[PDB]
Formats: sequence, C-alpha cells, structure tokens
Amino acid sequence: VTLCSPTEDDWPGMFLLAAASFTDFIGPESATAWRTLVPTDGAVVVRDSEVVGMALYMDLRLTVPGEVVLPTAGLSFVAVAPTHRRRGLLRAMCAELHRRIADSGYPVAALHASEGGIYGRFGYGPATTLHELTVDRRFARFHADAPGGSSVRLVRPTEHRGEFEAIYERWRQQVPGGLLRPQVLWDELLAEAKAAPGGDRESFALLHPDGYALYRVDRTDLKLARVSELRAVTADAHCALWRALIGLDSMERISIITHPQDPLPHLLTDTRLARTTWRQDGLWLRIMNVPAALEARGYAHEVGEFSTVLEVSDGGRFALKIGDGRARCTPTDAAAEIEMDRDVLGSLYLGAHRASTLAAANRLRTKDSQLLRRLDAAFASDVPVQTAFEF
Amino acid sequence: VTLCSPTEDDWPGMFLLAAASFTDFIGPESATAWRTLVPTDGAVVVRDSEVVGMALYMDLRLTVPGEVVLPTAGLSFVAVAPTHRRRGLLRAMCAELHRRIADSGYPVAALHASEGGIYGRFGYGPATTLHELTVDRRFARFHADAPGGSSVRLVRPTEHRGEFEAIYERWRQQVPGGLLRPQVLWDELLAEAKAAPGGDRESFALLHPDGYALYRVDRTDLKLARVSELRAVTADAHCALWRALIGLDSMERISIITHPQDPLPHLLTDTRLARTTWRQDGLWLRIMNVPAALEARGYAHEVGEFSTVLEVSDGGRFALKIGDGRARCTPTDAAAEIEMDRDVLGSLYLGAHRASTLAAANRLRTKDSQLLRRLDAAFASDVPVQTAFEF
Amino acid sequence: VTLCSPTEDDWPGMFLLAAASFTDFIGPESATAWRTLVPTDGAVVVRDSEVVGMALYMDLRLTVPGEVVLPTAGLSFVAVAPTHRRRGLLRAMCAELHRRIADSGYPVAALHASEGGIYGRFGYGPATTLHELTVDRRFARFHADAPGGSSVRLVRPTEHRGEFEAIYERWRQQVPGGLLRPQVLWDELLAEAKAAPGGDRESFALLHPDGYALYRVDRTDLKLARVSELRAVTADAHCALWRALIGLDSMERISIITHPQDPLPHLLTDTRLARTTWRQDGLWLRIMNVPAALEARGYAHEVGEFSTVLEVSDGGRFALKIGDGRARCTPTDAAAEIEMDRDVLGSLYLGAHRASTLAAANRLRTKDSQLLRRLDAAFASDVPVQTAFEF
Amino acid sequence: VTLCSPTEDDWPGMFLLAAASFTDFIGPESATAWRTLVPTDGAVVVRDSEVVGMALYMDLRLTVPGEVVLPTAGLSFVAVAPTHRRRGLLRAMCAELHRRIADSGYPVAALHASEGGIYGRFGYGPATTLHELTVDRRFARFHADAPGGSSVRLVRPTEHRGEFEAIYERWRQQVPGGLLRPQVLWDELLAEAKAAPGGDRESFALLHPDGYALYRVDRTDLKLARVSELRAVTADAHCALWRALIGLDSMERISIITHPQDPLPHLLTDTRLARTTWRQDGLWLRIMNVPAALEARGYAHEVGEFSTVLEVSDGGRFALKIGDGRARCTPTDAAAEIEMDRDVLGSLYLGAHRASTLAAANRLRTKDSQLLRRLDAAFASDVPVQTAFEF
Ligand SMILES: [Cl-]
Ligand SMILES: [Cl-]
Ligand SMILES: [Cl-]
Ligand SMILES: [Cl-]
Repeated sequence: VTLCSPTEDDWPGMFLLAAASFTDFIGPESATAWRTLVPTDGAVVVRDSEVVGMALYMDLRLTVPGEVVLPTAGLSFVAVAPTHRRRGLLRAMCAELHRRIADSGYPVAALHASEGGIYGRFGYGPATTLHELTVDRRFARFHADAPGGSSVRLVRPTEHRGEFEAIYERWRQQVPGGLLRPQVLWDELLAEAKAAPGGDRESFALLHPDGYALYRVDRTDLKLARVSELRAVTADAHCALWRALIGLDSMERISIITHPQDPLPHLLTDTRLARTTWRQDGLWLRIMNVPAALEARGYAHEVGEFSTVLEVSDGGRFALKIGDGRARCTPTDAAAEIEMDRDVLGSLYLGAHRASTLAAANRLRTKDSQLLRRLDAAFASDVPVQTAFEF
Repeated sequence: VTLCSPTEDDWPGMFLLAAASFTDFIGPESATAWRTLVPTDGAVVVRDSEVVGMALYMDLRLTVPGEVVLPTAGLSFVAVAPTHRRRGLLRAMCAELHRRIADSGYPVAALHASEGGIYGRFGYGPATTLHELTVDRRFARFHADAPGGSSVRLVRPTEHRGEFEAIYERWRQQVPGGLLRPQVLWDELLAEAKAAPGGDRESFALLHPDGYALYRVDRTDLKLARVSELRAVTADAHCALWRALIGLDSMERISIITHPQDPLPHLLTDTRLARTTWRQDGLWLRIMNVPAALEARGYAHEVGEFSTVLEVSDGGRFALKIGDGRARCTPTDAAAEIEMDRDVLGSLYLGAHRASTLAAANRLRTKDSQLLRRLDAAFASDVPVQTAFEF
Repeated sequence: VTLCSPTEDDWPGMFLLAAASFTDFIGPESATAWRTLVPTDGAVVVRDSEVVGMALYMDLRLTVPGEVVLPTAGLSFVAVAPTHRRRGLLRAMCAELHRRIADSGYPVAALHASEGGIYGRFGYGPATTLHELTVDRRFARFHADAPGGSSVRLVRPTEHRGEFEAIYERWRQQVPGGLLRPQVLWDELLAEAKAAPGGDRESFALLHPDGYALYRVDRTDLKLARVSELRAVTADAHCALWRALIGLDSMERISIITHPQDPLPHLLTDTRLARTTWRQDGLWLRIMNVPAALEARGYAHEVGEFSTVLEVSDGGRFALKIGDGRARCTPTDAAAEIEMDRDVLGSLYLGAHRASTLAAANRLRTKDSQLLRRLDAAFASDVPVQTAFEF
Repeated sequence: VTLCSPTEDDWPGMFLLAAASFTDFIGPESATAWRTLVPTDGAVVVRDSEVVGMALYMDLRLTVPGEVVLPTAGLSFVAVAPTHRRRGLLRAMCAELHRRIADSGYPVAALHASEGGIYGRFGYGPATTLHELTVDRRFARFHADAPGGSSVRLVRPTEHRGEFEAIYERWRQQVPGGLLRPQVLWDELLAEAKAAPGGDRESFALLHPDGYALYRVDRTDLKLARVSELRAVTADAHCALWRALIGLDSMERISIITHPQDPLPHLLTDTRLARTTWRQDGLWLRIMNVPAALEARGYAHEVGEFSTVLEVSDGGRFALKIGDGRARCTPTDAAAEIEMDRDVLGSLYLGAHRASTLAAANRLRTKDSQLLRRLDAAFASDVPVQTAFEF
C-alpha cells in the first residue's frame, strides 16, 4: 500500500475500480473528457500492482452570496476497492488531496456525497438542499397573478447549444451554488440528450430568451416527464417555461429536482399540487481557509455592524467584524464567543442552513442569543441558494 | 335554501352531513365536546327540512412572532351536501361567518384545508408548513456534539395529564403557531391514547421535565412508530426525547409530522437518515383587520427602521412603519409601494413564507428590490413557526 | 354416507360446515333469518354423526323478459367438507334437490357460482353479467344532454325503509333478473347499513322519489366510495343519483357493480372515465321445464313469426313457434333444426348471451344461419337484464 | 399563426412535434412510410418559423354492416405544441380537414382517440369497443362441444406474408370495422415482428388455412404471452388457434385485445377463466354525409318496414325508411320523431351501441318507445363489430 499521483498506465485500473464502485459510471470515453478538468497533481491512487483506492479534484468556479466567484476544488471519483475496506485508505487519500488543495491556494473544496455519514468527519458540511417537486399537471391551473397569461419554443437541444450556454452563464453568475460549466461538460450534456437503445428516451428543450428547460419522458413511467435542468434568469422566463411544461398534455406528472424556495407552487391556484416527493443534501463544502472564505462572500445589509470571536475546531480563532455587507476576519487569542466544527461553517456558508437551527443541535455553541440572531441574518442569502450540476 | 344559526334540533342533521362528508368524523359524542369551543352565533346552517350546508368557528388563542397571543376564529366543520354542489353555499356560509367574525372583533381567522385550491379565494393563505421526517433508527448514531450523551421516563399518557398540560402551556406561549389547548381537547386527546378493537394500538409517552413525546406503533406497519406529538421547551429535552425514540429497538422507522427547521437531522452523524417523506400546508390564516394584525406581532430587530405603503387588494392601503421590532400601520391614500391579495399577507404573517419567494410568483408586487429584502428580514420569525394541533 | 332432509339438531353441524366453507359466512343469527325462505324439504345433508355435505334452495320470484314473474328455486348454502372431496357428494345432493324442485313444479332453478367451472355440468348457464364501473369523479363532467342540469336527499338508510322497499318493488317487477326481496332480507340489509368495529364503515343513502343508491367508503381505500346498490325506475332518477355521487368531493373514485348496458358512461363528456374494472357471471339459470319456461317469457315483437324444432340434450325435443312476442313449445319427434345442452338455454333465457355467439363456440348447433339471426332477435330483451341481489 | 398544407420542408418540424407529443412515435422512417397513405392536401400545419400544430387524414376503406366498404378519412398525427395550448389550434385544424374531407366526397371520417373527452364536440362517436381478455391457461380445459378436439403451424411471421395478407383480406371484407391493410402497413407490421435490443421480444405466428395469431412474450412479465392480432374467417380456425395458444405451456397467462362478442369464454369448461382485464373505446366515427352513410349500410331483415323522421343537430332532418335490410334517407321539413347530435349517430352506425342505451342517457331523444325498439333492432349488426388496426 503506497499513495502516488497516477501515471497514464494507472487510468485503466482506475476505470475498472470506477465501473465496480459506481453504478452510474459514465464509461472510459466520458471519464477521459472529465479528466480535462483535473489539474496536474489533482489525483491520488493507492496500489497494493492494481488500483485499490483513488480520489481526485477538478478546478471549479463556485458562485457564493454577493455574486462572488471562488476557485473551488471539486472532489470526485473517490473509491476504495471492496477488497481493501477498513484500512484507512479514504482518510489517507483525503488528507493528501486536502494538503495539495490548501497548498495550491483554494479557499474552498466541494463534493456530492454518495452517503450522508462519511464526509462530515473530513470537515465537509451539506451547503445546498435538493427539493424534488412532482406536479399532477391534469389539475394545475395558473393563478390570476401569474405572469404571461408564446415566448417559449419546443426545440432539439443539440440545435440551440449557443443559446443554452449563454442563458446558463448568466444564471450561474447570479445564483449562489452556480458553477461555471466548461465546454467539455456541454459536449457531454448534449451527447446524453439523444435516446439510447433500451436506455433513456429522447430529451427535448423549452427555450425562452431568458430561460430553458431540458426534459425527457421517464424510461418506465410513460406518464411522467422529468425536468433534468431548468435555468431561468427572470421570473417571466420561469413562469413561461412552467406554462409550457403544464402544457405537456400526454403526461400525468412533471417532476424537477429544484431548491426549497422554487416559486412554482405560488404560480398555481392550488399550491398543494406542487408536492415535495424527495429532499436530500446537494453540494457539500469544506472551508479550506476560514478568513479568505469569510472575507470573500457578501453579507445581508439589513443587519447592523457587529463584532464577535469565532473559533473553528482545529481551524483557528478569528475576530469577525460584519458591517455594510462585508466581513473582516483576523487572527485573535481573545475568548471565543462562537465555537463550531469546520463542517458546520460549510453548512452556514451559502445560507442553506440557519445558525439558530445548528445551535439547537449544539453543532454551533454560543451563550449569546442576540449574536445567534445577528449570524442568522448576516449569513442569509438574498438570492436563494441553488444546486448547479452534480460532479 | 335559507342560511340560519342552527337550533339544538339542527345538530343531528349536522352530524349526518359530517359523517357523510368527513372520513375522519370524530362521532357525535366527541363533536358535542368540541361544540363547547363554538361561541353563541359561531355556527351557520343551510336548510332546503334537512341540513345541506354548515360551517362554524371556535374561539382560539394563536401565538404570533414576539410571543403575542391573538384571539383567533378557528373555522371548522365546513361541509356542503353532495346533493347541493355548485350552488354557492360555501361562498354564502363563508361570507356570513366572516361578517360575524369581523363584527365580533377577531383580528385573524384560521383553518386547516381539506384541499389546497379552495380557501385562497376567501382570503386564506397557508401560514405553517407540515414536514414529515422518517428516521431509519437502525442506522441512527448521535453526533459527538449532541446534548446528553436518563432524564426521560416511559409512562402511560393518562397517568401524567398535569405534566403534559404544563409542558404544552409553556411550549404554546413561546412558539408562533402555538394554540391554547382547552380542557375538553385534553379530555379528547387522552381518550384516544388507549387502543381500539381493530383500530389504533395503545399510545405511550416519553416524559422529560421540559418535554414529552406521544407515540404509537402503526396499525398495519408493525416496524413503524408514529410520533403524534413532540413538545420540547429546551434543546436538551428535544435531544433527550429523540435518544429515547431511537432506543425503540423493536422498530425499523420513527416518523413525526414536524416543521422545516426541526434540528433532528443535525443531532445525527448522518443528516440524510432523517428523510423528508411528506410536506403540506398546515395552518391557514385570513387577516380580518390588516392594521390590528400588523401592529400586534413583533418584527426582527436586525432590520433598520423603514417606511412603506402597503395595499391589500380590497383590504385597504396603509402607511407601514417598522422599527425597533414594532410596526405602526395607519390609513393613507399615498401611492402604494407594495400590493398583494389578503391571502398573501396571511402566508407572510407567521414567517413561514418569504416576501421574495411570493414576489417571484408575482403574488406580491413592488418595483423596489431593497424594500423586498427589508420585508423578508422584518417578517422573519426568530423562533421557527410550528403547527400546534389540527382543528 | 346417507343423504337426508336435516332435522333441527343438524343445523349447528351445518353452521360449522358453513363457517369452514364460506369466508363470507353471515353467522348463525343471519343464517337462521335466511332459513325462513327455505321450504319444508328444501334442504339435504350428508352425514358420515357430523355433517360432511349440505345443499338447499329458497322460494324466489324471478322477473323474465315481458315482466313475467316465475317461481324460482334459488340454490344456496352448498358445501362438501374438505375431508370428503371427490366422493360424488355434490352430484348426489344436486340430483336429489333437482328431483324435489322438478316434482314441486318450479320451471327454473337459479344460483350464484363460487367458481365458474362447477355448475355447467348440472345444467346451469350464466344468465346475467356483473360489470364493475369505477369513475374517477375528479374529472367527471355531465354532458350538455344529461337530464337535470335537488330532487335527491342524503339520508340514513334505517330511517327510510318504506321508501326503499317501494322503489325496489317497482324496479324488480320491470327488470329481467329482478327478485322479490322479502321482509327478512330488508331486515338483514339495514342491519349491515351500520358501521362495525374494525369492519365496514357506515352506509349512507341518496334518495329520489324514483330511485335510491346505498354506498359506503371502502374499509381500507379511504378515497373510494362503493355503491352496494343503485335502483332507479326512471332515467331522470338514474342521472340525479349519479350527479349526487359525483358530488362526493372527498372521494377520488366511485365504484358500482352494474350491468353491461348501464347508461352512466353516456351521461359524461368523457365516456372513458366510467372504466370497466371487473366483469363476471352473475345469476346462473337451470331451466327445469323447457316448454313451461319457453312459453312463459315474452319475445321481441320486431321478429316475424317463425317455427323451428329445438332439442335440449336429454331435455326433450320441441316444435317452437314464436310470433307476436309469444312462444308455443310442444312435443315433437320431427328432425331437430337446433341442438344445445340445457345450460346453453339458461344462458339465452334472460337475453344476456346471443345465440350467434354460443353458435360460434359450437355450444348451439344449427345448419341455418337465418334461424340463428331469428333466435338472436327473438330472445333479445327490450329492458336490459340486471342482477338483483346475491343469494 | 397561419394554417397551411405542409411543404416537404415542414416535415422535419412535424416529426419533432410528433416525437415530443407521442410517446409511441414510430420515428421518421416509419412515419415516411405511413405518409404514402395521406393524399395531396390531406395534411394541415400551423406555423408561428416552427410547427406548433398539425393534423392529417389517410385514405382508408372501412367495412360497415352488410359487407359494404366505404371510402373513409382516417384522422391521425394530430398534435398541438405544449407552448400553444388553449389557442383554438385543434378546432381550426379539425374545421379545415373536415371541409377538405366533406368536399372530397368522403361519407365518413374515423380516428383512434388519445383521450375520451376531446372528439365528441367535433362530431366523433366511439363506434367499436376494445375488450382485453386474459386467460390463466394453466386451468383452461376445452368444452366437450368445442371444435377440433394439428391444422395449426408455429411459423416465423416474415416467411408467411402472402398467407397472412390473404387471410386478413378475407377477414376485413366480412367484419364491420374491417380496414383494408395496404402493402406499406404489411411492410411495417413484419419489421416489428423481430426482437429489438432492450425492446420487444421476437414475435411468432400460429397459422391455420382460415386464420392466424401473431403473439410475443411480454418484455417484463415473462409468464405473459400477448396476442397482438388474431384473424379467423371460420369458427374452426378461431378454436384451433386458441387450442394452440393454450398449448404455450411456458406461460401462465395469454392476453388479447378483442371485441365483446369473442366466443373464447364459451370454448372453455370455465367461462370465468377468460377474464375481462380492460375495456376502452376503439374506432371513433364522424358521419360526414348523413343520407349517404345511412343509405350505404345494410340493416337487420328481422325488423318489419318502418318510417321515421331523424334530425341530426346541425346535420339535417331526413325521412328515414328502413325495410328489407335497406334504408332510404331523403330531406324533409316534417316534424322530427328522433333527435341526436352527429357523434351519437357515429356510435350507432356499426352496431356497437344500442339506441335504447343512448336514449337512457338522453343523447338520443324520442317520445316513441316502439320507434326506439325498431332502431335498436334495425341498426344491430349480424356479424359482431371488431377493431381492425390502430392508425
Ligand atoms: Cl437547484
Ligand atoms: Cl410542527
Ligand atoms: Cl346489475
Ligand atoms: Cl377486435
């Protein structure tokens, strides 16, 4: 058992481990495309010789509150062979990548979790919430107040790549959780848009000047349309796209994986028709550099200037001053007023979780209820946090 | 078709309509107990002579943000005979009760909705959110940070009525959505605690000095425990009760109908184990007197003093000034800065829905994005809004 | 093994065999009430001493085409002990009862079959068709042409016995398949109308001057109302009762066991909403006396006078002359033009099955296609055949 | 929004709308084959430029009672874009095609309905009934009377095209509902006979001189054989094919979409084994020219000569004289004795629905019960109405 950066000769062994580890493995051709987002020294492997462990990160750009874009290490392709469980391989690989990520100057790392119980101990907190809405469209009537009572076109996704790219680029820059989508991921997305023999049905697009929806009929439930992606830059675009989706008269149900503040239910005369059928953690964040991350994002202007001392468990103690929507975060040995593990700060960082809620679980410790209210207000995001694409 | 306050002789006919209308009808004996909460002139019936329509309200006490308790008209027992649909009987009965409620001096009316599409047009907005969590307790491990790593007793509910009453009374006064639970509803609750032949299994209680949980094994799924009610006045009590529930080793799953900010998931090493299995509107509010309701509740201290002009569609136009956690709301003919239907104000009132989200659906109209942020912040509740008991 | 008429002392042993044989056994008290319809010498038992076989008939009145009422032997309570299978006990009991029924002067015997494969060989043919319609009432809109766009009352069944009795008596006299419902069966029907602990929910009635519907919410599916019985003497009553049933706004679905010519689907803008969810043989007929049965019923006036020779396999050969809606059926040794087993004549007798369809299965043999068309037309019923009550 | 006959350049846009509208879309290659049945000016499109609406008709030959073959406009490929709902596009397209169909000299139009609630208002009535029978073949025993107690061969469909074509041509000419099946539809049918990767299993044929059955094992239920098509010209062929299907010893169940008068159940000792698992409207008819359609079909010889006056709502009033199996239908201003909407006449026309049943729903209005009986008898079909192939 040695831990190394993989050579070109290691990648066939990594693809075997991937195929055996991930039921959703994209195959070697697609994986080779995703590889283009992994920097030199972005990957580690454990050899016994065959590959028994692997982990890597990709260079991402993540939007945080205040429309600030952070360089982000996106952890992915993490696997330990079923032959090598309970040997500390995950711990060793995560320790090495975190060392490389921190030394490289990334203020944050991010991942999507295979299970909810693994990444908390490595300092990752769930930072976005996936919210599945299922609409019984047979009953759906738009409210008198709903915009645009057409601006929308039914199109083939592959024929309107430029328009989707431009709309997505506008969306990702204005929404916390937004990720830059590089050209290789557009190539991959539009390749998946076509039907597969015994696989997915053909994808269609609804295109508005200021939004698009990509959807396909479910493989097995032929009365369910699944929206894979809806990106709307305006309220008018969001409503117009939903009027078109409710117009899919051959379907009983439209489902979408969205965010908790999706205004869809409020567009209907019966809010209950937009049923929450599933909820899960989306993007997870590890704050690598506490002061750099905390100084980088914008804060709520509504809360008056306040100062506190924040201790992150084995992450430093800082004088934190928040006023006029900006934070200053400097080293101190002054007594801590707030204490939390690193994972908890990740959960607060995009505004998806309230300091008050985490305090009620004793994940966040303070003796000052006023300070808790100020933190809740300051860390809150004006623009609701969304999830961009899984990686 | 005439609309009257019912005489004693009308109640057998009302109980027949109830039995035929409500699959969960509590029967004449329990209904006669609930009747004690209906004031003189609190009920209307339509006769054709037999009862073809009915509606009533009960005298309730509702806690709103700032621990303020409002007299509240709780609409209930609303039915139109299947023989008399589409004759405007619901509209006529709701118009008459609203007249009586407004003239009686109630600032707010409330109900639980049989369907989501009916009460919006009568000025009711959904004001609390029911959130069902299902825990696979076989996997549940408490976080190192979780309080109290016993203070809890397994007891017969009927033997500890005084302790439940006292804990509930503390809870309902400190939580927005809290309702006073009169003696007749305690009588009814503890009568339901015993097992029924071919019906519900026996209810048990977990009792802490500062909280209780009432639960029973599901009728048909013998590996599911359903928590009917958990009232905790402290974080220590909430965690202690959940440690005890996760200790129900004969169960696979524990389910509870709770609120979106329940800290349960954060008590576990795997937040994903507390799965959201169901979400629905809970309590609905109709603001009867806009200035009385808006002046009565407390507002967030974090937001700086601001002034605006609010128009409620056919509900008046008001100069609204919010500062130091209090509102002043006076008549004006000045140009409106914010417009919304009455139902929308109900949805904002307990802090369950953000002004920003309702604005994105065009249910709330303003040209000022700064004003929207200030409203979001001001109307937000420090203590998360919960649902008390169904009526 | 001896075959006897039971003594009073035999009935406890018959009730044990019944409980072990019939999952729907009505119990000794209800069975003692049904006993009042069994004539002296109407029952046989086989003893080994304990009861190992039983069979009986009740005195019924069956309506046949032309509003003619026939005395009918209703076979029921037929059981062989699981200890005594394949010993010819059913054959022996059926042979003896048929001897008694024939000698008593009954022209027809009838039964409801536990299985479809048993009674054909004893000369019983399925004579009515049960047709279950399930309406998704959330979508149901009445056609512009539908009558009565209220005459209907929601009532407690036990309070309107006289009105149900009178409506049913009018119905049973005008519909082929109609049975006289004696007072003991009204006593039993209204006793079942009340709810049972862990059993059926409360029954309700919709009452029109010229029709009624008895319905209850399903035990387990709380969004399904099951109509146990709808008797309408006019088209106006039938439509009015269905308008009321579609008005059960708490239900998703209304189901009824009806007949294939129920006009319900044609009352709706979408005929497809009245879905056929189940179909089965209803009443079975054994023609005991061929000439008496054939001379007794009315025939279609549309078909011109014709003569043929009918042979029933081991049931006689007859010169059959049909004209002006009446048949003459006299002994002959002339060559047969039509041959069929006795069971086939039972299937033709109420007009539920076409001679042409049975001929296509070679259950009915003729070389004359014109004769087949004349038989189809003559045996057809003006009033569609319905099923009264199970016995 | 303009309505035009499509140019060659419009068909890619029509195929996109088809793919997005029809989950069973046959793809561009098969659709191009079906196109060969669409006459010049047989198609309309709405452009906004992209295709947002389309509809066409094909030249068909439909068999009606009396073995009469009518030129028939088969409406198909009808779609409105989900972006253009509730804009009257369907009404506009149907009005234009009906104008073209009427002017072209078609006496009838026909379609298969995506939903049951749409085509009634455009004058289409459901005219055939689809009846799914599922046989539990493990229990199925043929009756002593059943023919042919082998004449049948198990063959590859593609190797016996000539024999299937010849049998089908005999069938379609003798059965009301029969359609001529052109060479392009035989090409398409035999292409679907082969297995597809992750798709349908291989089709097999059972071939008799006077009948064939095409069947395949269900994709997912490997104990279910689905008969896609059984065409039998004789009772012997029908029974022989069913003996062979019941001989599929690896199956639990055989299912077929047949007609209500299928004699299959009567071939078995247990009629109940042939269970009706599904029922739906099949072919829909719009009578374009009332007198031409009514004079064209044969009527029952059994009913004596009679005269009446029929009014079709906005379809004319006619003196209708029916005798010796023929109708004369001439213009009159004499008082109407029968009134009905055009859709109702379509439902009566192939004998699938009784005038009496439609009268009970008030879809057919007369004050003369004798006239109703005569219409029932006259419009009845000697040969039961069947459904040919979906289009
Ligand atoms: Cl999202
Ligand atoms: Cl709650
Ligand atoms: Cl019936
Ligand atoms: Cl058919």
